[PDB]
Amino acid sequence: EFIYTMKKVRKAHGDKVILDDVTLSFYPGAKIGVVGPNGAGKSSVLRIMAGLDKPNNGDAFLATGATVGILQQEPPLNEDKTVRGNVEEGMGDIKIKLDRFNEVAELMATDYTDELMEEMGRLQEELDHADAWDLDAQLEQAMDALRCPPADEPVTNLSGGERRRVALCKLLLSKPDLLLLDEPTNHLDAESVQWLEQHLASYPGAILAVTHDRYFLDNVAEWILELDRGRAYPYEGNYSTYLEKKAERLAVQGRKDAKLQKRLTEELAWVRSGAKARQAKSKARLQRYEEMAAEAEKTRKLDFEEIQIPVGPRLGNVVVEVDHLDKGYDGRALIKDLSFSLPRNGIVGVIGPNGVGKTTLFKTIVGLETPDSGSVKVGETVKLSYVDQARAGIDPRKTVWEVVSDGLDYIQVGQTEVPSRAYVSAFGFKGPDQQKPAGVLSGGERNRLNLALTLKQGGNLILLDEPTNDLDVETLGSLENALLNFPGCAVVISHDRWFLDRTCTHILAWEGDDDNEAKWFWFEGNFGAYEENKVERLGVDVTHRKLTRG
Amino acid sequence: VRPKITLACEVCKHRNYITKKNRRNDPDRLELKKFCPNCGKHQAHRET
RNA sequence: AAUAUAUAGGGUGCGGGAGGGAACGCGGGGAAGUGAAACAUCUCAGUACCCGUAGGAGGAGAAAACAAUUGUGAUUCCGCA
RNA sequence: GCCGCAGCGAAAGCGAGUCUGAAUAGGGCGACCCACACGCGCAUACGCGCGUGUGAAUAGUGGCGUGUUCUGGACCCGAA
RNA sequence: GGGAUGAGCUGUGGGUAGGGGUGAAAGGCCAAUCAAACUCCGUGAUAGCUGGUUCUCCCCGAAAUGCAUUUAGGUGCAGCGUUGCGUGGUUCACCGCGGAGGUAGAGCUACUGGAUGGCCGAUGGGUUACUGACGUCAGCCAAACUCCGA
RNA sequence: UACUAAAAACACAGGUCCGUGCGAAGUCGCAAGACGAUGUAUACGGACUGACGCCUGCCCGGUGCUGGAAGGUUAAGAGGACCCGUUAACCCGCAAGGGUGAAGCGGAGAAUUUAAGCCCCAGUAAACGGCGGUGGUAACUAUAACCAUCCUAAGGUAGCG
RNA sequence: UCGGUACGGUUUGUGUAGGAUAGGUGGGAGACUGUGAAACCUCGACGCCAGUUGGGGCGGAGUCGUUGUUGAAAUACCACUCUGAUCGUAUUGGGCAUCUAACCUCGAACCCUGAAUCGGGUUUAGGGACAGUGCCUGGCGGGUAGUUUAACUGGGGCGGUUGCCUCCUAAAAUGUAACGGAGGCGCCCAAAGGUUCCCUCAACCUGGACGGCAAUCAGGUGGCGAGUGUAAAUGCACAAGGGAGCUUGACUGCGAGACUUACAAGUCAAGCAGGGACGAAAGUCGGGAUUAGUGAUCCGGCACCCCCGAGUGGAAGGGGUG
RNA sequence: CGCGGGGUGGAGCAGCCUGGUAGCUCGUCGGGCUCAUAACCCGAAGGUCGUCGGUUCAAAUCCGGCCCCCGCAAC
RNA sequence: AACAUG
Ligand SMILES: Nc1ncnc2c1ncn2[C@@H]1O[C@H](COP(=O)(O)OP(=O)(O)NP(=O)(O)O)[C@@H](O)[C@H]1O
Ligand SMILES: Nc1ncnc2c1ncn2[C@@H]1O[C@H](COP(=O)(O)OP(=O)(O)NP(=O)(O)O)[C@@H](O)[C@H]1O
Ligand SMILES: [Mg+2]
Ligand SMILES: [Mg+2]
Ligand SMILES: [Mg+2]
Ligand SMILES: [Mg+2]
Ligand SMILES: [Mg+2]
Ligand SMILES: [Mg+2]
Ligand SMILES: [Mg+2]
Ligand SMILES: [Mg+2]
Ligand SMILES: [Mg+2]
Ligand SMILES: [Mg+2]
Ligand SMILES: [Mg+2]
Ligand SMILES: [Mg+2]
Ligand SMILES: [Mg+2]
Ligand SMILES: [Mg+2]
Ligand SMILES: [Mg+2]
Ligand SMILES: [Mg+2]
Ligand SMILES: [Mg+2]
Ligand SMILES: [Mg+2]
Ligand SMILES: [Mg+2]
Ligand SMILES: [Mg+2]
Ligand SMILES: [Mg+2]
Ligand SMILES: [Mg+2]
Ligand SMILES: [Mg+2]
Ligand SMILES: [Mg+2]
Ligand SMILES: [Mg+2]
Ligand SMILES: [Mg+2]
Ligand SMILES: [Mg+2]
Ligand SMILES: [Mg+2]
Ligand SMILES: [Mg+2]
Ligand SMILES: [Mg+2]
Ligand SMILES: [Mg+2]
Ligand SMILES: [Mg+2]
Ligand SMILES: [Mg+2]
Ligand SMILES: [Mg+2]
Ligand SMILES: [Mg+2]
Ligand SMILES: [Mg+2]
Ligand SMILES: [Mg+2]
Ligand SMILES: [Mg+2]
Ligand SMILES: [Mg+2]
Ligand SMILES: [Mg+2]
Ligand SMILES: [Mg+2]
Ligand SMILES: [Mg+2]
Ligand SMILES: [Mg+2]
Ligand SMILES: [Mg+2]
Ligand SMILES: [Mg+2]
Ligand SMILES: [Mg+2]
Ligand SMILES: [Mg+2]
Ligand SMILES: [Mg+2]
Ligand SMILES: [Mg+2]
Ligand SMILES: [Mg+2]
Ligand SMILES: [Mg+2]
Ligand SMILES: [Mg+2]
Ligand SMILES: [Mg+2]
Ligand SMILES: [Mg+2]
Ligand SMILES: [Mg+2]
Ligand SMILES: [Mg+2]
Ligand SMILES: [Mg+2]
Ligand SMILES: [Mg+2]
Ligand SMILES: [Mg+2]
Ligand SMILES: [Mg+2]
Ligand SMILES: [Zn+2]
Repeated sequence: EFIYTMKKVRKAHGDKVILDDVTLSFYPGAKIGVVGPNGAGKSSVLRIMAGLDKPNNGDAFLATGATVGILQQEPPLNEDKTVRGNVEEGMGDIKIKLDRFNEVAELMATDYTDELMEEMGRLQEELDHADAWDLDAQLEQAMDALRCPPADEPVTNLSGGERRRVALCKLLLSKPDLLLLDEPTNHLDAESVQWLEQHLASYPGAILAVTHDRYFLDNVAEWILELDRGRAYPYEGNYSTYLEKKAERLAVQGRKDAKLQKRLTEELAWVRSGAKARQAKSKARLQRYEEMAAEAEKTRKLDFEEIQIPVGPRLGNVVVEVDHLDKGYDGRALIKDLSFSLPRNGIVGVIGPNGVGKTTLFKTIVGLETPDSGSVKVGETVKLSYVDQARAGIDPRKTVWEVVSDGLDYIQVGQTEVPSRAYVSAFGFKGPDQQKPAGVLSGGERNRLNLALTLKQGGNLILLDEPTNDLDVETLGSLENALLNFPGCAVVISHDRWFLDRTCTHILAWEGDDDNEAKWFWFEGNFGAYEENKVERLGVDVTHRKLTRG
Repeated sequence: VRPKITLACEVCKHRNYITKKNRRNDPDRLELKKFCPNCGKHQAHRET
């Protein structure tokens, strides 16, 4: 009747609570959307529902025979293959018991003959449970819909941000009855989300997403679950209905607490100054100050320090010269015949779907690559700063402070001697929260940590690669209003189309079709011009794939 | 900041010892070799 | 009778009720001071006082009862427990 | 019928013992007589282990008196 | 002395009853009694408070302290009296002997704090009138100073 | 203020505010009833003020009263996931035992639905109530008509001392 | 008029290859002339491949069909039903509206009624399943009622103090009062605990790049003047103080004999065994150099022991140990 | 006597409680505009955060004890 | 539409 249900659930440290009194319940087919700020507990609720952790109070009770999947905020894999990335979970109770049916039928005669009736027929019983057991012709069904990489290559550095396309195929093949997909639209395309839109719509089974897109929240979701910092409140309706009734709620809450804060100060002097006023009653009126001042500090949350990018040396007049570069691999044809300068004091945007080669183009510039037939002039005044797409500089065992400081005391950032602990809290880690391991940090504080160890050089040429992931609108605005005030050459790879309309001066973009798949067009102007230049120069200016039989 | 934790054995899960640790110094659960009387020999003990 | 079936009401005739009493009984209402070394739960107490109402006595009563692998066989009252 | 007639234990219980304990380890509460002779693997000597009596002294319950006490007005007088 | 044809005075008969009446309002008045009348009953209310307690002799004889108290004028337990049964010099004094001390005293080139005259001389003051240390020979002081010590 | 207080105390005429559309409001009563009144907003009860003349300034934050479509929190009633006691049967073994358990009957019951009030938003001071500081500046001094500034719901106007 | 349940007919679904798998499972040569070429056409579903034989208003003749064979399967056709949609009956609940008949009337009229502003009855005029009342339930409530409101105090009131730890007062055992004189506490430590092995400090004189009155170096004199997680006192150089290795005794079952003490409590302990840590061993360890860092009883909560189980089996509850 | 606030650039003041950065309004010094001073506009200078130090990598802030300033205090 | 005075 209920797929999932919760008692008075309180997952917490006793010093710092992260969930508190989370009492709610879900139906079958309950398409849910989860919204909230960073630091609320949105991923520590989807972690209880998949059994990957246990609460410190209250029972979390899945239904009887409904299985649950999960896609965490960083997706793990195995280091074996790509078609291995459709057998580990997903088709895992059929594939592991598929070769054994072909192994039990090797025609032994001295070993056993009539014991093939209670084990080989028992394996014949479990193949009817899945209603299909050829498993081969219906596994290119699962990779010609995600547009997966070719299935015969391992997930080494060979895979970029289509690592997520594989982890959206281990999960969406198990078909769980409770589907906990936590931010599926990281690193995807202008059409990879557009595939996932039509797939999560007609989907028998419950869905909990912690997404930020607007097609899921306005048309697929039916319940919206706000996560306040520790609290949890359900609501009913799509996201257009949610924000209207959210607006009138924070209206009458905005002057609920104004006259509350006015009351505490009006009887602050009543309890501090002039304690001559009443004898032997004062221990009954003083407690009503404390009982409203201890609940005035459970919503006093307005301490949000700004993201600030430090400034180092004077940037000259030449930054990146690309001398007719070609780049590729054996048989592969990425970047071909590209020449562009890089404008001093200008945000540069990169446009392209997954699999064109955006993040290798920065690896040339720092030095992690070498061009095949071409050259890149660095210019003796720039200073690189490379934040990577895969966030590979995070060592998930040692604490936060040891990742960015390397155990030192002062680190060299802005041609000064900054005390390296003060450089940590500049990106939002106040004091005793240096001492917690980085592998368990939030999606905001793993993106407010990758900016720490990569902007540690004060460089006047910073190469932002997916900066708009897993961070809310209070920091996203505090980023884009902090890399406008930066004196030179921020270069950004992004997929948020409503981010490059804010902060762009130049666009490098892919425009390849069936004559050559490795063109790169350069543009002088913002994103609100390239979307109009494209329709007046080219002609390119759907038909959904099912992922299963039905 | 010094809560009182109880220590339970690994095999029989009985609760034999209560003690105090500091919670901002030691976030994870302690492990000690203490004497379980129901087993008759020293065993390992986590928290609850 | 209003108003038609008819009731309300009215005339006549036989019976009966009412008030009193010292305690005792049965049903119903029901305090406080006091004790708690203050006090509210609690006590004092279902007492004091009140209300209906009997009879020489009243109430109870002929198992929709008790007991425990045996068994007593309606109720009241005094002794133990 | 009450109190004596056997105690230990939270209790099942076991019983001159019982509870705690893994323990014929230690405790807690409770039982258990010499001044002999004889007897005694007898010991320098000294009575421990065990004997018939030489017949070590335990003992409670019920009346009526007195002192104090418990419940009732409770030694007597006294409020607003 | 004030009102004295008005919101006047008065006679006769009537009405309102106790946490209620009535009040041109003072907590005033309701049978000489009113911040809640009187009479009877619960009732021999209760009072850590006050006053009283009646014939005789013989023996022995206190305490006014400790600790706890919604307690300081009360009370529980101990201390100290008496008496019954047990124990028998165990108590007490003086003498000899074995022990712990840091009081009075005194001492401070033995310490921690003070503290007074010379020799001595850094920092401050006006190139040196003054500040004169830490040190150093004599004289001092101490409930929270003691190498000592009745 | 019968019995120490006759006044500056109360009352009064007039003034304003709030209640009340009629077996009204208020009041005595557990109720039926009664007064209000054999009255009907120019009437009737409540509040403060107290002839008459001139006047009755500023503040709606606090706390009352009045009116509010919402929004948050909220009682019973409804709702009865999940869990627990029992055992017809079915398991394994020592048939002194251990494990799963439909139906019926029971205990405990979370989600969800649900009102005034409270919060909140407006009006009201002839509602209860409140109505400030520091520093500088003018042809000797003295003093500030003017300025800077903080705090407030708003900073004491007319008249008097 | 808006929603839940129950039943029933219709309708719904498009990777690529094939005349869009007409969705799953189980069957099966059937449909009879309904050509599709009227319309909300193309079944009016999706309007993505632009089409899935049924509100069919030229018809009664010809029908996507069986035959064709690309693909896990194309193939007509009904029946059972999945995530949806859409109409129809039955039942129930919520909202507003209407009706009269339960209830309401101090609207009128006529009777009992001779004398009646009571009461009841009849007829009529209106209100109407609201009101009122009953049982449960929240709100409001000095409008009334029962009561509490500590003690010490050089008389009470305003201030201050109340337990625990150390010193002085305290009169050389112990103890000793005041609103006497000074100060601390309601912790902290997973090592700053246990053990085993080593080490001697602060100040100063002489000398030494930066380097100073004092940072580190080297040599002399230095018996305790430093240090002790915390306040003081008694200790501590033999170290209880500085450093390192391995570890959990920051134990379970007990404890003869004592100090203190009105009682309740508080404190110490050799040693016996189970099992460990350290150490070659002797042995040492039942937390911290010691003395503060806490709170009686009752009522409850949790984990274990399966002790009693209101006829019996269990269970509820009670009980023991933490 | 005792209680309880407060000290942030010449004057008035935010920043704290919820540790890393010192800021705003007038004024003061220099430029500009005007015939010239006001007004206005652009740029500056100015603080050991009252002082003596405790923890911390780091104290305007957390922490006490001292020094001034203010408020309130007797029957 | 701003413009105060020797
Ligand atoms: N290590 C590698 N060696 C060879 N080829 C590679 C490697 N990594 C990626 N590729 C190829 O390059 C393509 C794109 O490279 P990639 O590093 O993913 O940059 P990218 O396009 O920015 N990834 P993304 O940010 O998700 O779009 C992939 O589709 C592969 O074909
Ligand atoms: N194991 C943990 N221990 C302590 N804090 C944690 C732990 N896991 C997460 N947190 C923090 O608790 C909050 C829970 O957030 P989390 O569920 O981890 O992601 P989220 O921030 O709530 N959603 P998102 O911002 O998209 O990552 C964040 O502030 C985390 O940094
Ligand atoms: Mg997340
Ligand atoms: Mg990439
Ligand atoms: Mg550690
Ligand atoms: Mg009679
Ligand atoms: Mg009473
Ligand atoms: Mg009383
Ligand atoms: Mg009493
Ligand atoms: Mg008394
Ligand atoms: Mg009879
Ligand atoms: Mg024994
Ligand atoms: Mg007698
Ligand atoms: Mg006269
Ligand atoms: Mg006269
Ligand atoms: Mg006269
Ligand atoms: Mg009275
Ligand atoms: Mg009595
Ligand atoms: Mg008396
Ligand atoms: Mg004598
Ligand atoms: Mg006594
Ligand atoms: Mg005696
Ligand atoms: Mg002697
Ligand atoms: Mg002697
Ligand atoms: Mg001394
Ligand atoms: Mg002396
Ligand atoms: Mg001296
Ligand atoms: Mg001198
Ligand atoms: Mg002395
Ligand atoms: Mg008089
Ligand atoms: Mg008179
Ligand atoms: Mg007089
Ligand atoms: Mg009037
Ligand atoms: Mg009325
Ligand atoms: Mg009016
Ligand atoms: Mg008024
Ligand atoms: Mg007046
Ligand atoms: Mg007047
Ligand atoms: Mg208001
Ligand atoms: Mg209101
Ligand atoms: Mg004036
Ligand atoms: Mg009602
Ligand atoms: Mg009262
Ligand atoms: Mg009130
Ligand atoms: Mg007193
Ligand atoms: Mg006094
Ligand atoms: Mg002494
Ligand atoms: Mg002495
Ligand atoms: Mg150690
Ligand atoms: Mg040591
Ligand atoms: Mg302990
Ligand atoms: Mg003992
Ligand atoms: Mg020992
Ligand atoms: Mg041992
Ligand atoms: Mg060994
Ligand atoms: Mg200590
Ligand atoms: Mg009690
Ligand atoms: Mg039973
Ligand atoms: Mg139980
Ligand atoms: Mg025990
Ligand atoms: Mg100027
Ligand atoms: Mg002029
Ligand atoms: Zn164990």
